[PDB]
Amino acid sequence: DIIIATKNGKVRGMQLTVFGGTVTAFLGIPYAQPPLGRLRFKKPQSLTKWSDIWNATKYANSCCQNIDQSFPGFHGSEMWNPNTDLSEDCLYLNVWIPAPKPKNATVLIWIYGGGFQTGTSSLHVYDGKFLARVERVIVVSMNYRVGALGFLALPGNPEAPGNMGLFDQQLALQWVQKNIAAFGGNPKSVTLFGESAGAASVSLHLLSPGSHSLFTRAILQSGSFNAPWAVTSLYEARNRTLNLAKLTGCSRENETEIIKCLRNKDPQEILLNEAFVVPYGTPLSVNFGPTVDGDFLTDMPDILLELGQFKKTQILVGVNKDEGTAFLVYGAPGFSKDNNSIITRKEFQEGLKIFFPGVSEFGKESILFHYTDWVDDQRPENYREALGDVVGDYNFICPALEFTKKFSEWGNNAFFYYFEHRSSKLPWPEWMGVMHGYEIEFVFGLPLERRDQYTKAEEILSRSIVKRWANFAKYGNPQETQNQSTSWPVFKSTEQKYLTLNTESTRIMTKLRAQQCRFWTSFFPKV
Ligand SMILES: *[C@@H]1O[C@H](CO[C@H]2O[C@@H](C)[C@@H](O)[C@@H](O)[C@@H]2O)[C@@H](O[C@@H]2O[C@H](CO)[C@@H](O)[C@H](O)[C@H]2NC(C)=O)[C@H](O)[C@H]1NC(C)=O
Ligand SMILES: *[C@@H]1O[C@H](CO[C@H]2O[C@@H](C)[C@@H](O)[C@@H](O)[C@@H]2O)[C@@H](O[C@@H]2O[C@H](CO)[C@@H](O)[C@H](O)[C@H]2NC(C)=O)[C@H](O)[C@H]1NC(C)=O
Ligand SMILES: *[C@@H]1O[C@H](CO[C@H]2O[C@@H](C)[C@@H](O)[C@@H](O)[C@@H]2O)[C@@H](O)[C@H](O)[C@H]1NC(C)=O
Ligand SMILES: *[C@@H]1O[C@H](CO)[C@@H](O)[C@H](O)[C@H]1NC(C)=O
Ligand SMILES: *[C@@H]1O[C@H](CO)[C@@H](O)[C@H](O)[C@H]1NC(C)=O
Ligand SMILES: *[C@@H]1O[C@H](CO)[C@@H](O)[C@H](O)[C@H]1NC(C)=O
Ligand SMILES: [Cl-]
Ligand SMILES: [Cl-]
Ligand code: NA
Repeated sequence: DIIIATKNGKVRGMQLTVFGGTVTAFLGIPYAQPPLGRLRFKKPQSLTKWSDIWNATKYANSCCQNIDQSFPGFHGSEMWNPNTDLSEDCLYLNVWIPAPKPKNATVLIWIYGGGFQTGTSSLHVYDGKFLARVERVIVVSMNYRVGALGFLALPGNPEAPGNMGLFDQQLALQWVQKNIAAFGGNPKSVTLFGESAGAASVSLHLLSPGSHSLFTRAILQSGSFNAPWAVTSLYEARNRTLNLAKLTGCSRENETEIIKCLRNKDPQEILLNEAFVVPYGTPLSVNFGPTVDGDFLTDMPDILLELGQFKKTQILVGVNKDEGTAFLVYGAPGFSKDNNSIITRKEFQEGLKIFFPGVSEFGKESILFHYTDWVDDQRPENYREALGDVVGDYNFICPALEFTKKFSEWGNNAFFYYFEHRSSKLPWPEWMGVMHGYEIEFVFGLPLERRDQYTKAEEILSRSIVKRWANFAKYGNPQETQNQSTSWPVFKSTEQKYLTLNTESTRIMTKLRAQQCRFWTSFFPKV
């Protein structure tokens, strides 16, 4: 029986057997007042405090969110859907600690992705019990508000200031600072890690003055705030907020009246209108996201990054070989998870209209010119392959490389990886390759469970990743020092060395996607 005394009360956890050892789990500890009623759309309020023992013995509710219904019955998509009841009462976190209680362990805090519109900490691929068991770190993860309920913005108005879901994250980080020594953790050794929107979040915590002293280091998996989907301008934000008002019959003249109205709508009415606050969207739409609010974010973040105004510390950044393939079966003509999706020059053109709503015609011709100089066979899968690369390079890979260059130009060590292993258990078709999201299970150590039908080469790959991530968090250096592994060099502007992660041998390469990113990074933002 394990009871830990926290500043807000006592909590009881539960013991789990993992690989012939024990980890203790505290699932669903609250970290804020439930944001209901008049608290809807507001910054999270700190926690009142209970007496008696809070039982943290199951995962809490997930925050309200629309769900992916494109492939009912399909594990590939359904594995990302929420697996606890949805509810506005969702502000909870989880802690996993090694047994016996460690003495001053390093802390890993996970922030989930989901486009800022979806996600939850209780997914199976985010289970922190392997990391605690194997590397004797503490793992924490939190639920934060997503969609309008987490990011609705009427700039300058504390009834709806914007960025509320980012303040949920921040307050969870504060909870770790005040409470983690009680569970055996070292608050002076805290690493944030995250994927996609969760990576983008990690990168804004690097820019946010209020987050500066709540963590030590940061890991960014497939995402950063300079991605084109990650930050909403103040103009779009207001247009979207009134557009949602209009659609829910909440249009008013006094802005506090709109918010007051919207606080009487009920969750399903808000969720149901989120998709249309925008004339045209794409499979990568972030209708309600981070904004420059003058509080969490004090200036456009491209300016902060260029001019060196962020937390000085080490970073670990990466991307997957086929980032862009997942999104093509959500609306590109000729694509299906149920066939090899050979498409034609003209389907490719239509595909760009889907992914670049506009985007002048010259904008779109220039993408085509740059990605369709075949060399050459012909090669029926030429156009199918080119559309995934377009989507991956633009949305994930070039933005992560550019964040990494600029961050490192200010004097800090940075490490970059390119993950190129396709899970032997991937339920999506072969043509989709090393998809977005499918490194996560390796980072969390799921392939360490033999019972689970991964190959031997995959167990070893996972074991090596887990060690590198842990060494990064503990010591600031992602090396695996014992099994004569390849050294991971720091990434600098100039040489730009990166490390490949795959089940054969890993290599040091230079200048990932050099020609492609010159296009996205120098030219395209002009059109
Ligand atoms: C700001 O919003 C307007 C409003 O248009 C929207 O009305 C909302 C309530 C919502 O239902 C949404 O689906 C609808 O489009 C946008 O204006 C629209 O823009 C398109 C393309 O230019 C026009 O064809 C429409 O006529 C026009 N609608 C109206 C009613 O004027 C506008 O684009 C948007 N501006 C942005 C992007 O900030
Ligand atoms: C690969 O499949 C796509 C997807 O559309 C189809 O999915 C199949 C598995 C099957 O159930 C089919 O009936 C379903 O519509 C095909 O794209 C479609 O191609 C058909 C040609 O009949 C068009 O009529 C559809 O408009 C088009 N749909 C979309 C949304 O793209 C595609 O042709 C097929 N390609 C192959 C076999 O290479
Ligand atoms: C636990 O260690 C504390 C300091 O260790 C951290 O100090 C940071 C500045 C940074 O170097 C981290 O990477 C270090 O790991 C120490 O001050 C505490 O007193 C220790 N607490 C214990 C053991 O009770
Ligand atoms: C907390 O959990 C334990 C389960 O054994 C129980 O004994 C205790 O009464 C619980 N309190 C509740 C259910 O609120
Ligand atoms: C709008 O209504 C709010 C809410 O009662 C009120 O406090 C505010 O003064 C009004 N704003 C103006 C200046 O019209
Ligand atoms: C090192 O290699 C051995 C096999 O010789 C393996 O079992 C062990 O887990 C490896 N350690 C890491 C951190 O990869
Ligand atoms: Cl043509
Ligand atoms: Cl190696
Ligand atoms: Na050009």
